[PDB]
Amino acid sequence: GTILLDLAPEDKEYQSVEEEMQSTIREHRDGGNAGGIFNRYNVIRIQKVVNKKLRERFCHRQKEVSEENHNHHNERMLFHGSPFINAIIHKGFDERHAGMFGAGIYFAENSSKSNQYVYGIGGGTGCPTHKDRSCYICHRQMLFCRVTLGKSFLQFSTIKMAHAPPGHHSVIGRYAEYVIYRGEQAYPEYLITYQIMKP
Ligand SMILES: CN(C)CC(=O)Nc1ccc2[nH]c(=O)c3ccccc3c2c1
Ligand SMILES: CN(C)CC(=O)Nc1ccc2[nH]c(=O)c3ccccc3c2c1
Ligand SMILES: [Zn+2]
Repeated sequence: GTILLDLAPEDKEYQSVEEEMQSTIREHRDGGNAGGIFNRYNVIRIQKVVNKKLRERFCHRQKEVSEENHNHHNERMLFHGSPFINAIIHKGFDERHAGMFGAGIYFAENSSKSNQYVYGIGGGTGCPTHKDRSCYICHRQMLFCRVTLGKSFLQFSTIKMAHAPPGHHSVIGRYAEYVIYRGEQAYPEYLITYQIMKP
C-alpha cells in the first residue's frame, strides 16, 4: 500500500518542489476561467508517495525505455492536476481512463496549467463546497511527477494517437503538453496540498 512521507518546510526537497510550483505560474488564454485568478500559492503540505508496487512498475518500464533510447530515461519532473489523485497515488497512473494528442496522460511544465484540471476539464464546476473555480478557501491537490519521456516525438498539430509513434516513448505536443501512453511511465512522486491566493 501507499505511504505518504511528510516533507518538513525546512527540507531542501520541500523548498525545491515549492519553488518549481511558484516560479511556473503563468497567464492562461482563458483569463483564469479554469484554474482561478492568483499570482502565487499557499502550499499547505508536500508529501512523498512511497509504494513498492508502483516503484517496481515504474523501474521495470524505465529499463525497457532506456534500451530503446541510447541508455537514457529522459526523465523530467512535471505537474499533473486531476480530480482522481486519490486513485493515482494508490493504484498508479492508468491510461485506460484516457485529447489534443490522443489517448494519453498529460503533464505540464507549468503548475498553473495543471491547476486548471484539479476540479476537472475546464476546471469543472470548481470546488465542491462553493462551486467556485477560483476558490481561495478550499484546499487543492496536484502532483509533481517523475515522467519517463524516453525518445519523445515532437507533434505540432492535433492528432488522435493511441500510442507513441514506433521507436518513441512519448509525445511533446504543441506551450508544450507532455504526453505518455502508458501509466507506468509516470510515478506520482510529490503530492502537493495548496490554496491559490487572492492577488
Ligand atoms: C479530451 N480532453 C478534454 C481531456 C483532457 O484534456 N484531460 C486531461 C486531464 C488532466 C490533465 N492534467 C494536467 O495536468 C494537464 C497538463 C497539461 C495538459 C493537459 C492536462 C490534463 C488533461
Ligand atoms: C467515471 N469516471 C469519471 C471516473 C474516472 O475517470 N476515474 C479515474 C480514475 C483513475 C484515473 N487515473 C489516471 O491515471 C487518469 C489519467 C488521465 C485521465 C483520467 C485518469 C483517471 C480517472
Ligand atoms: Zn471552495
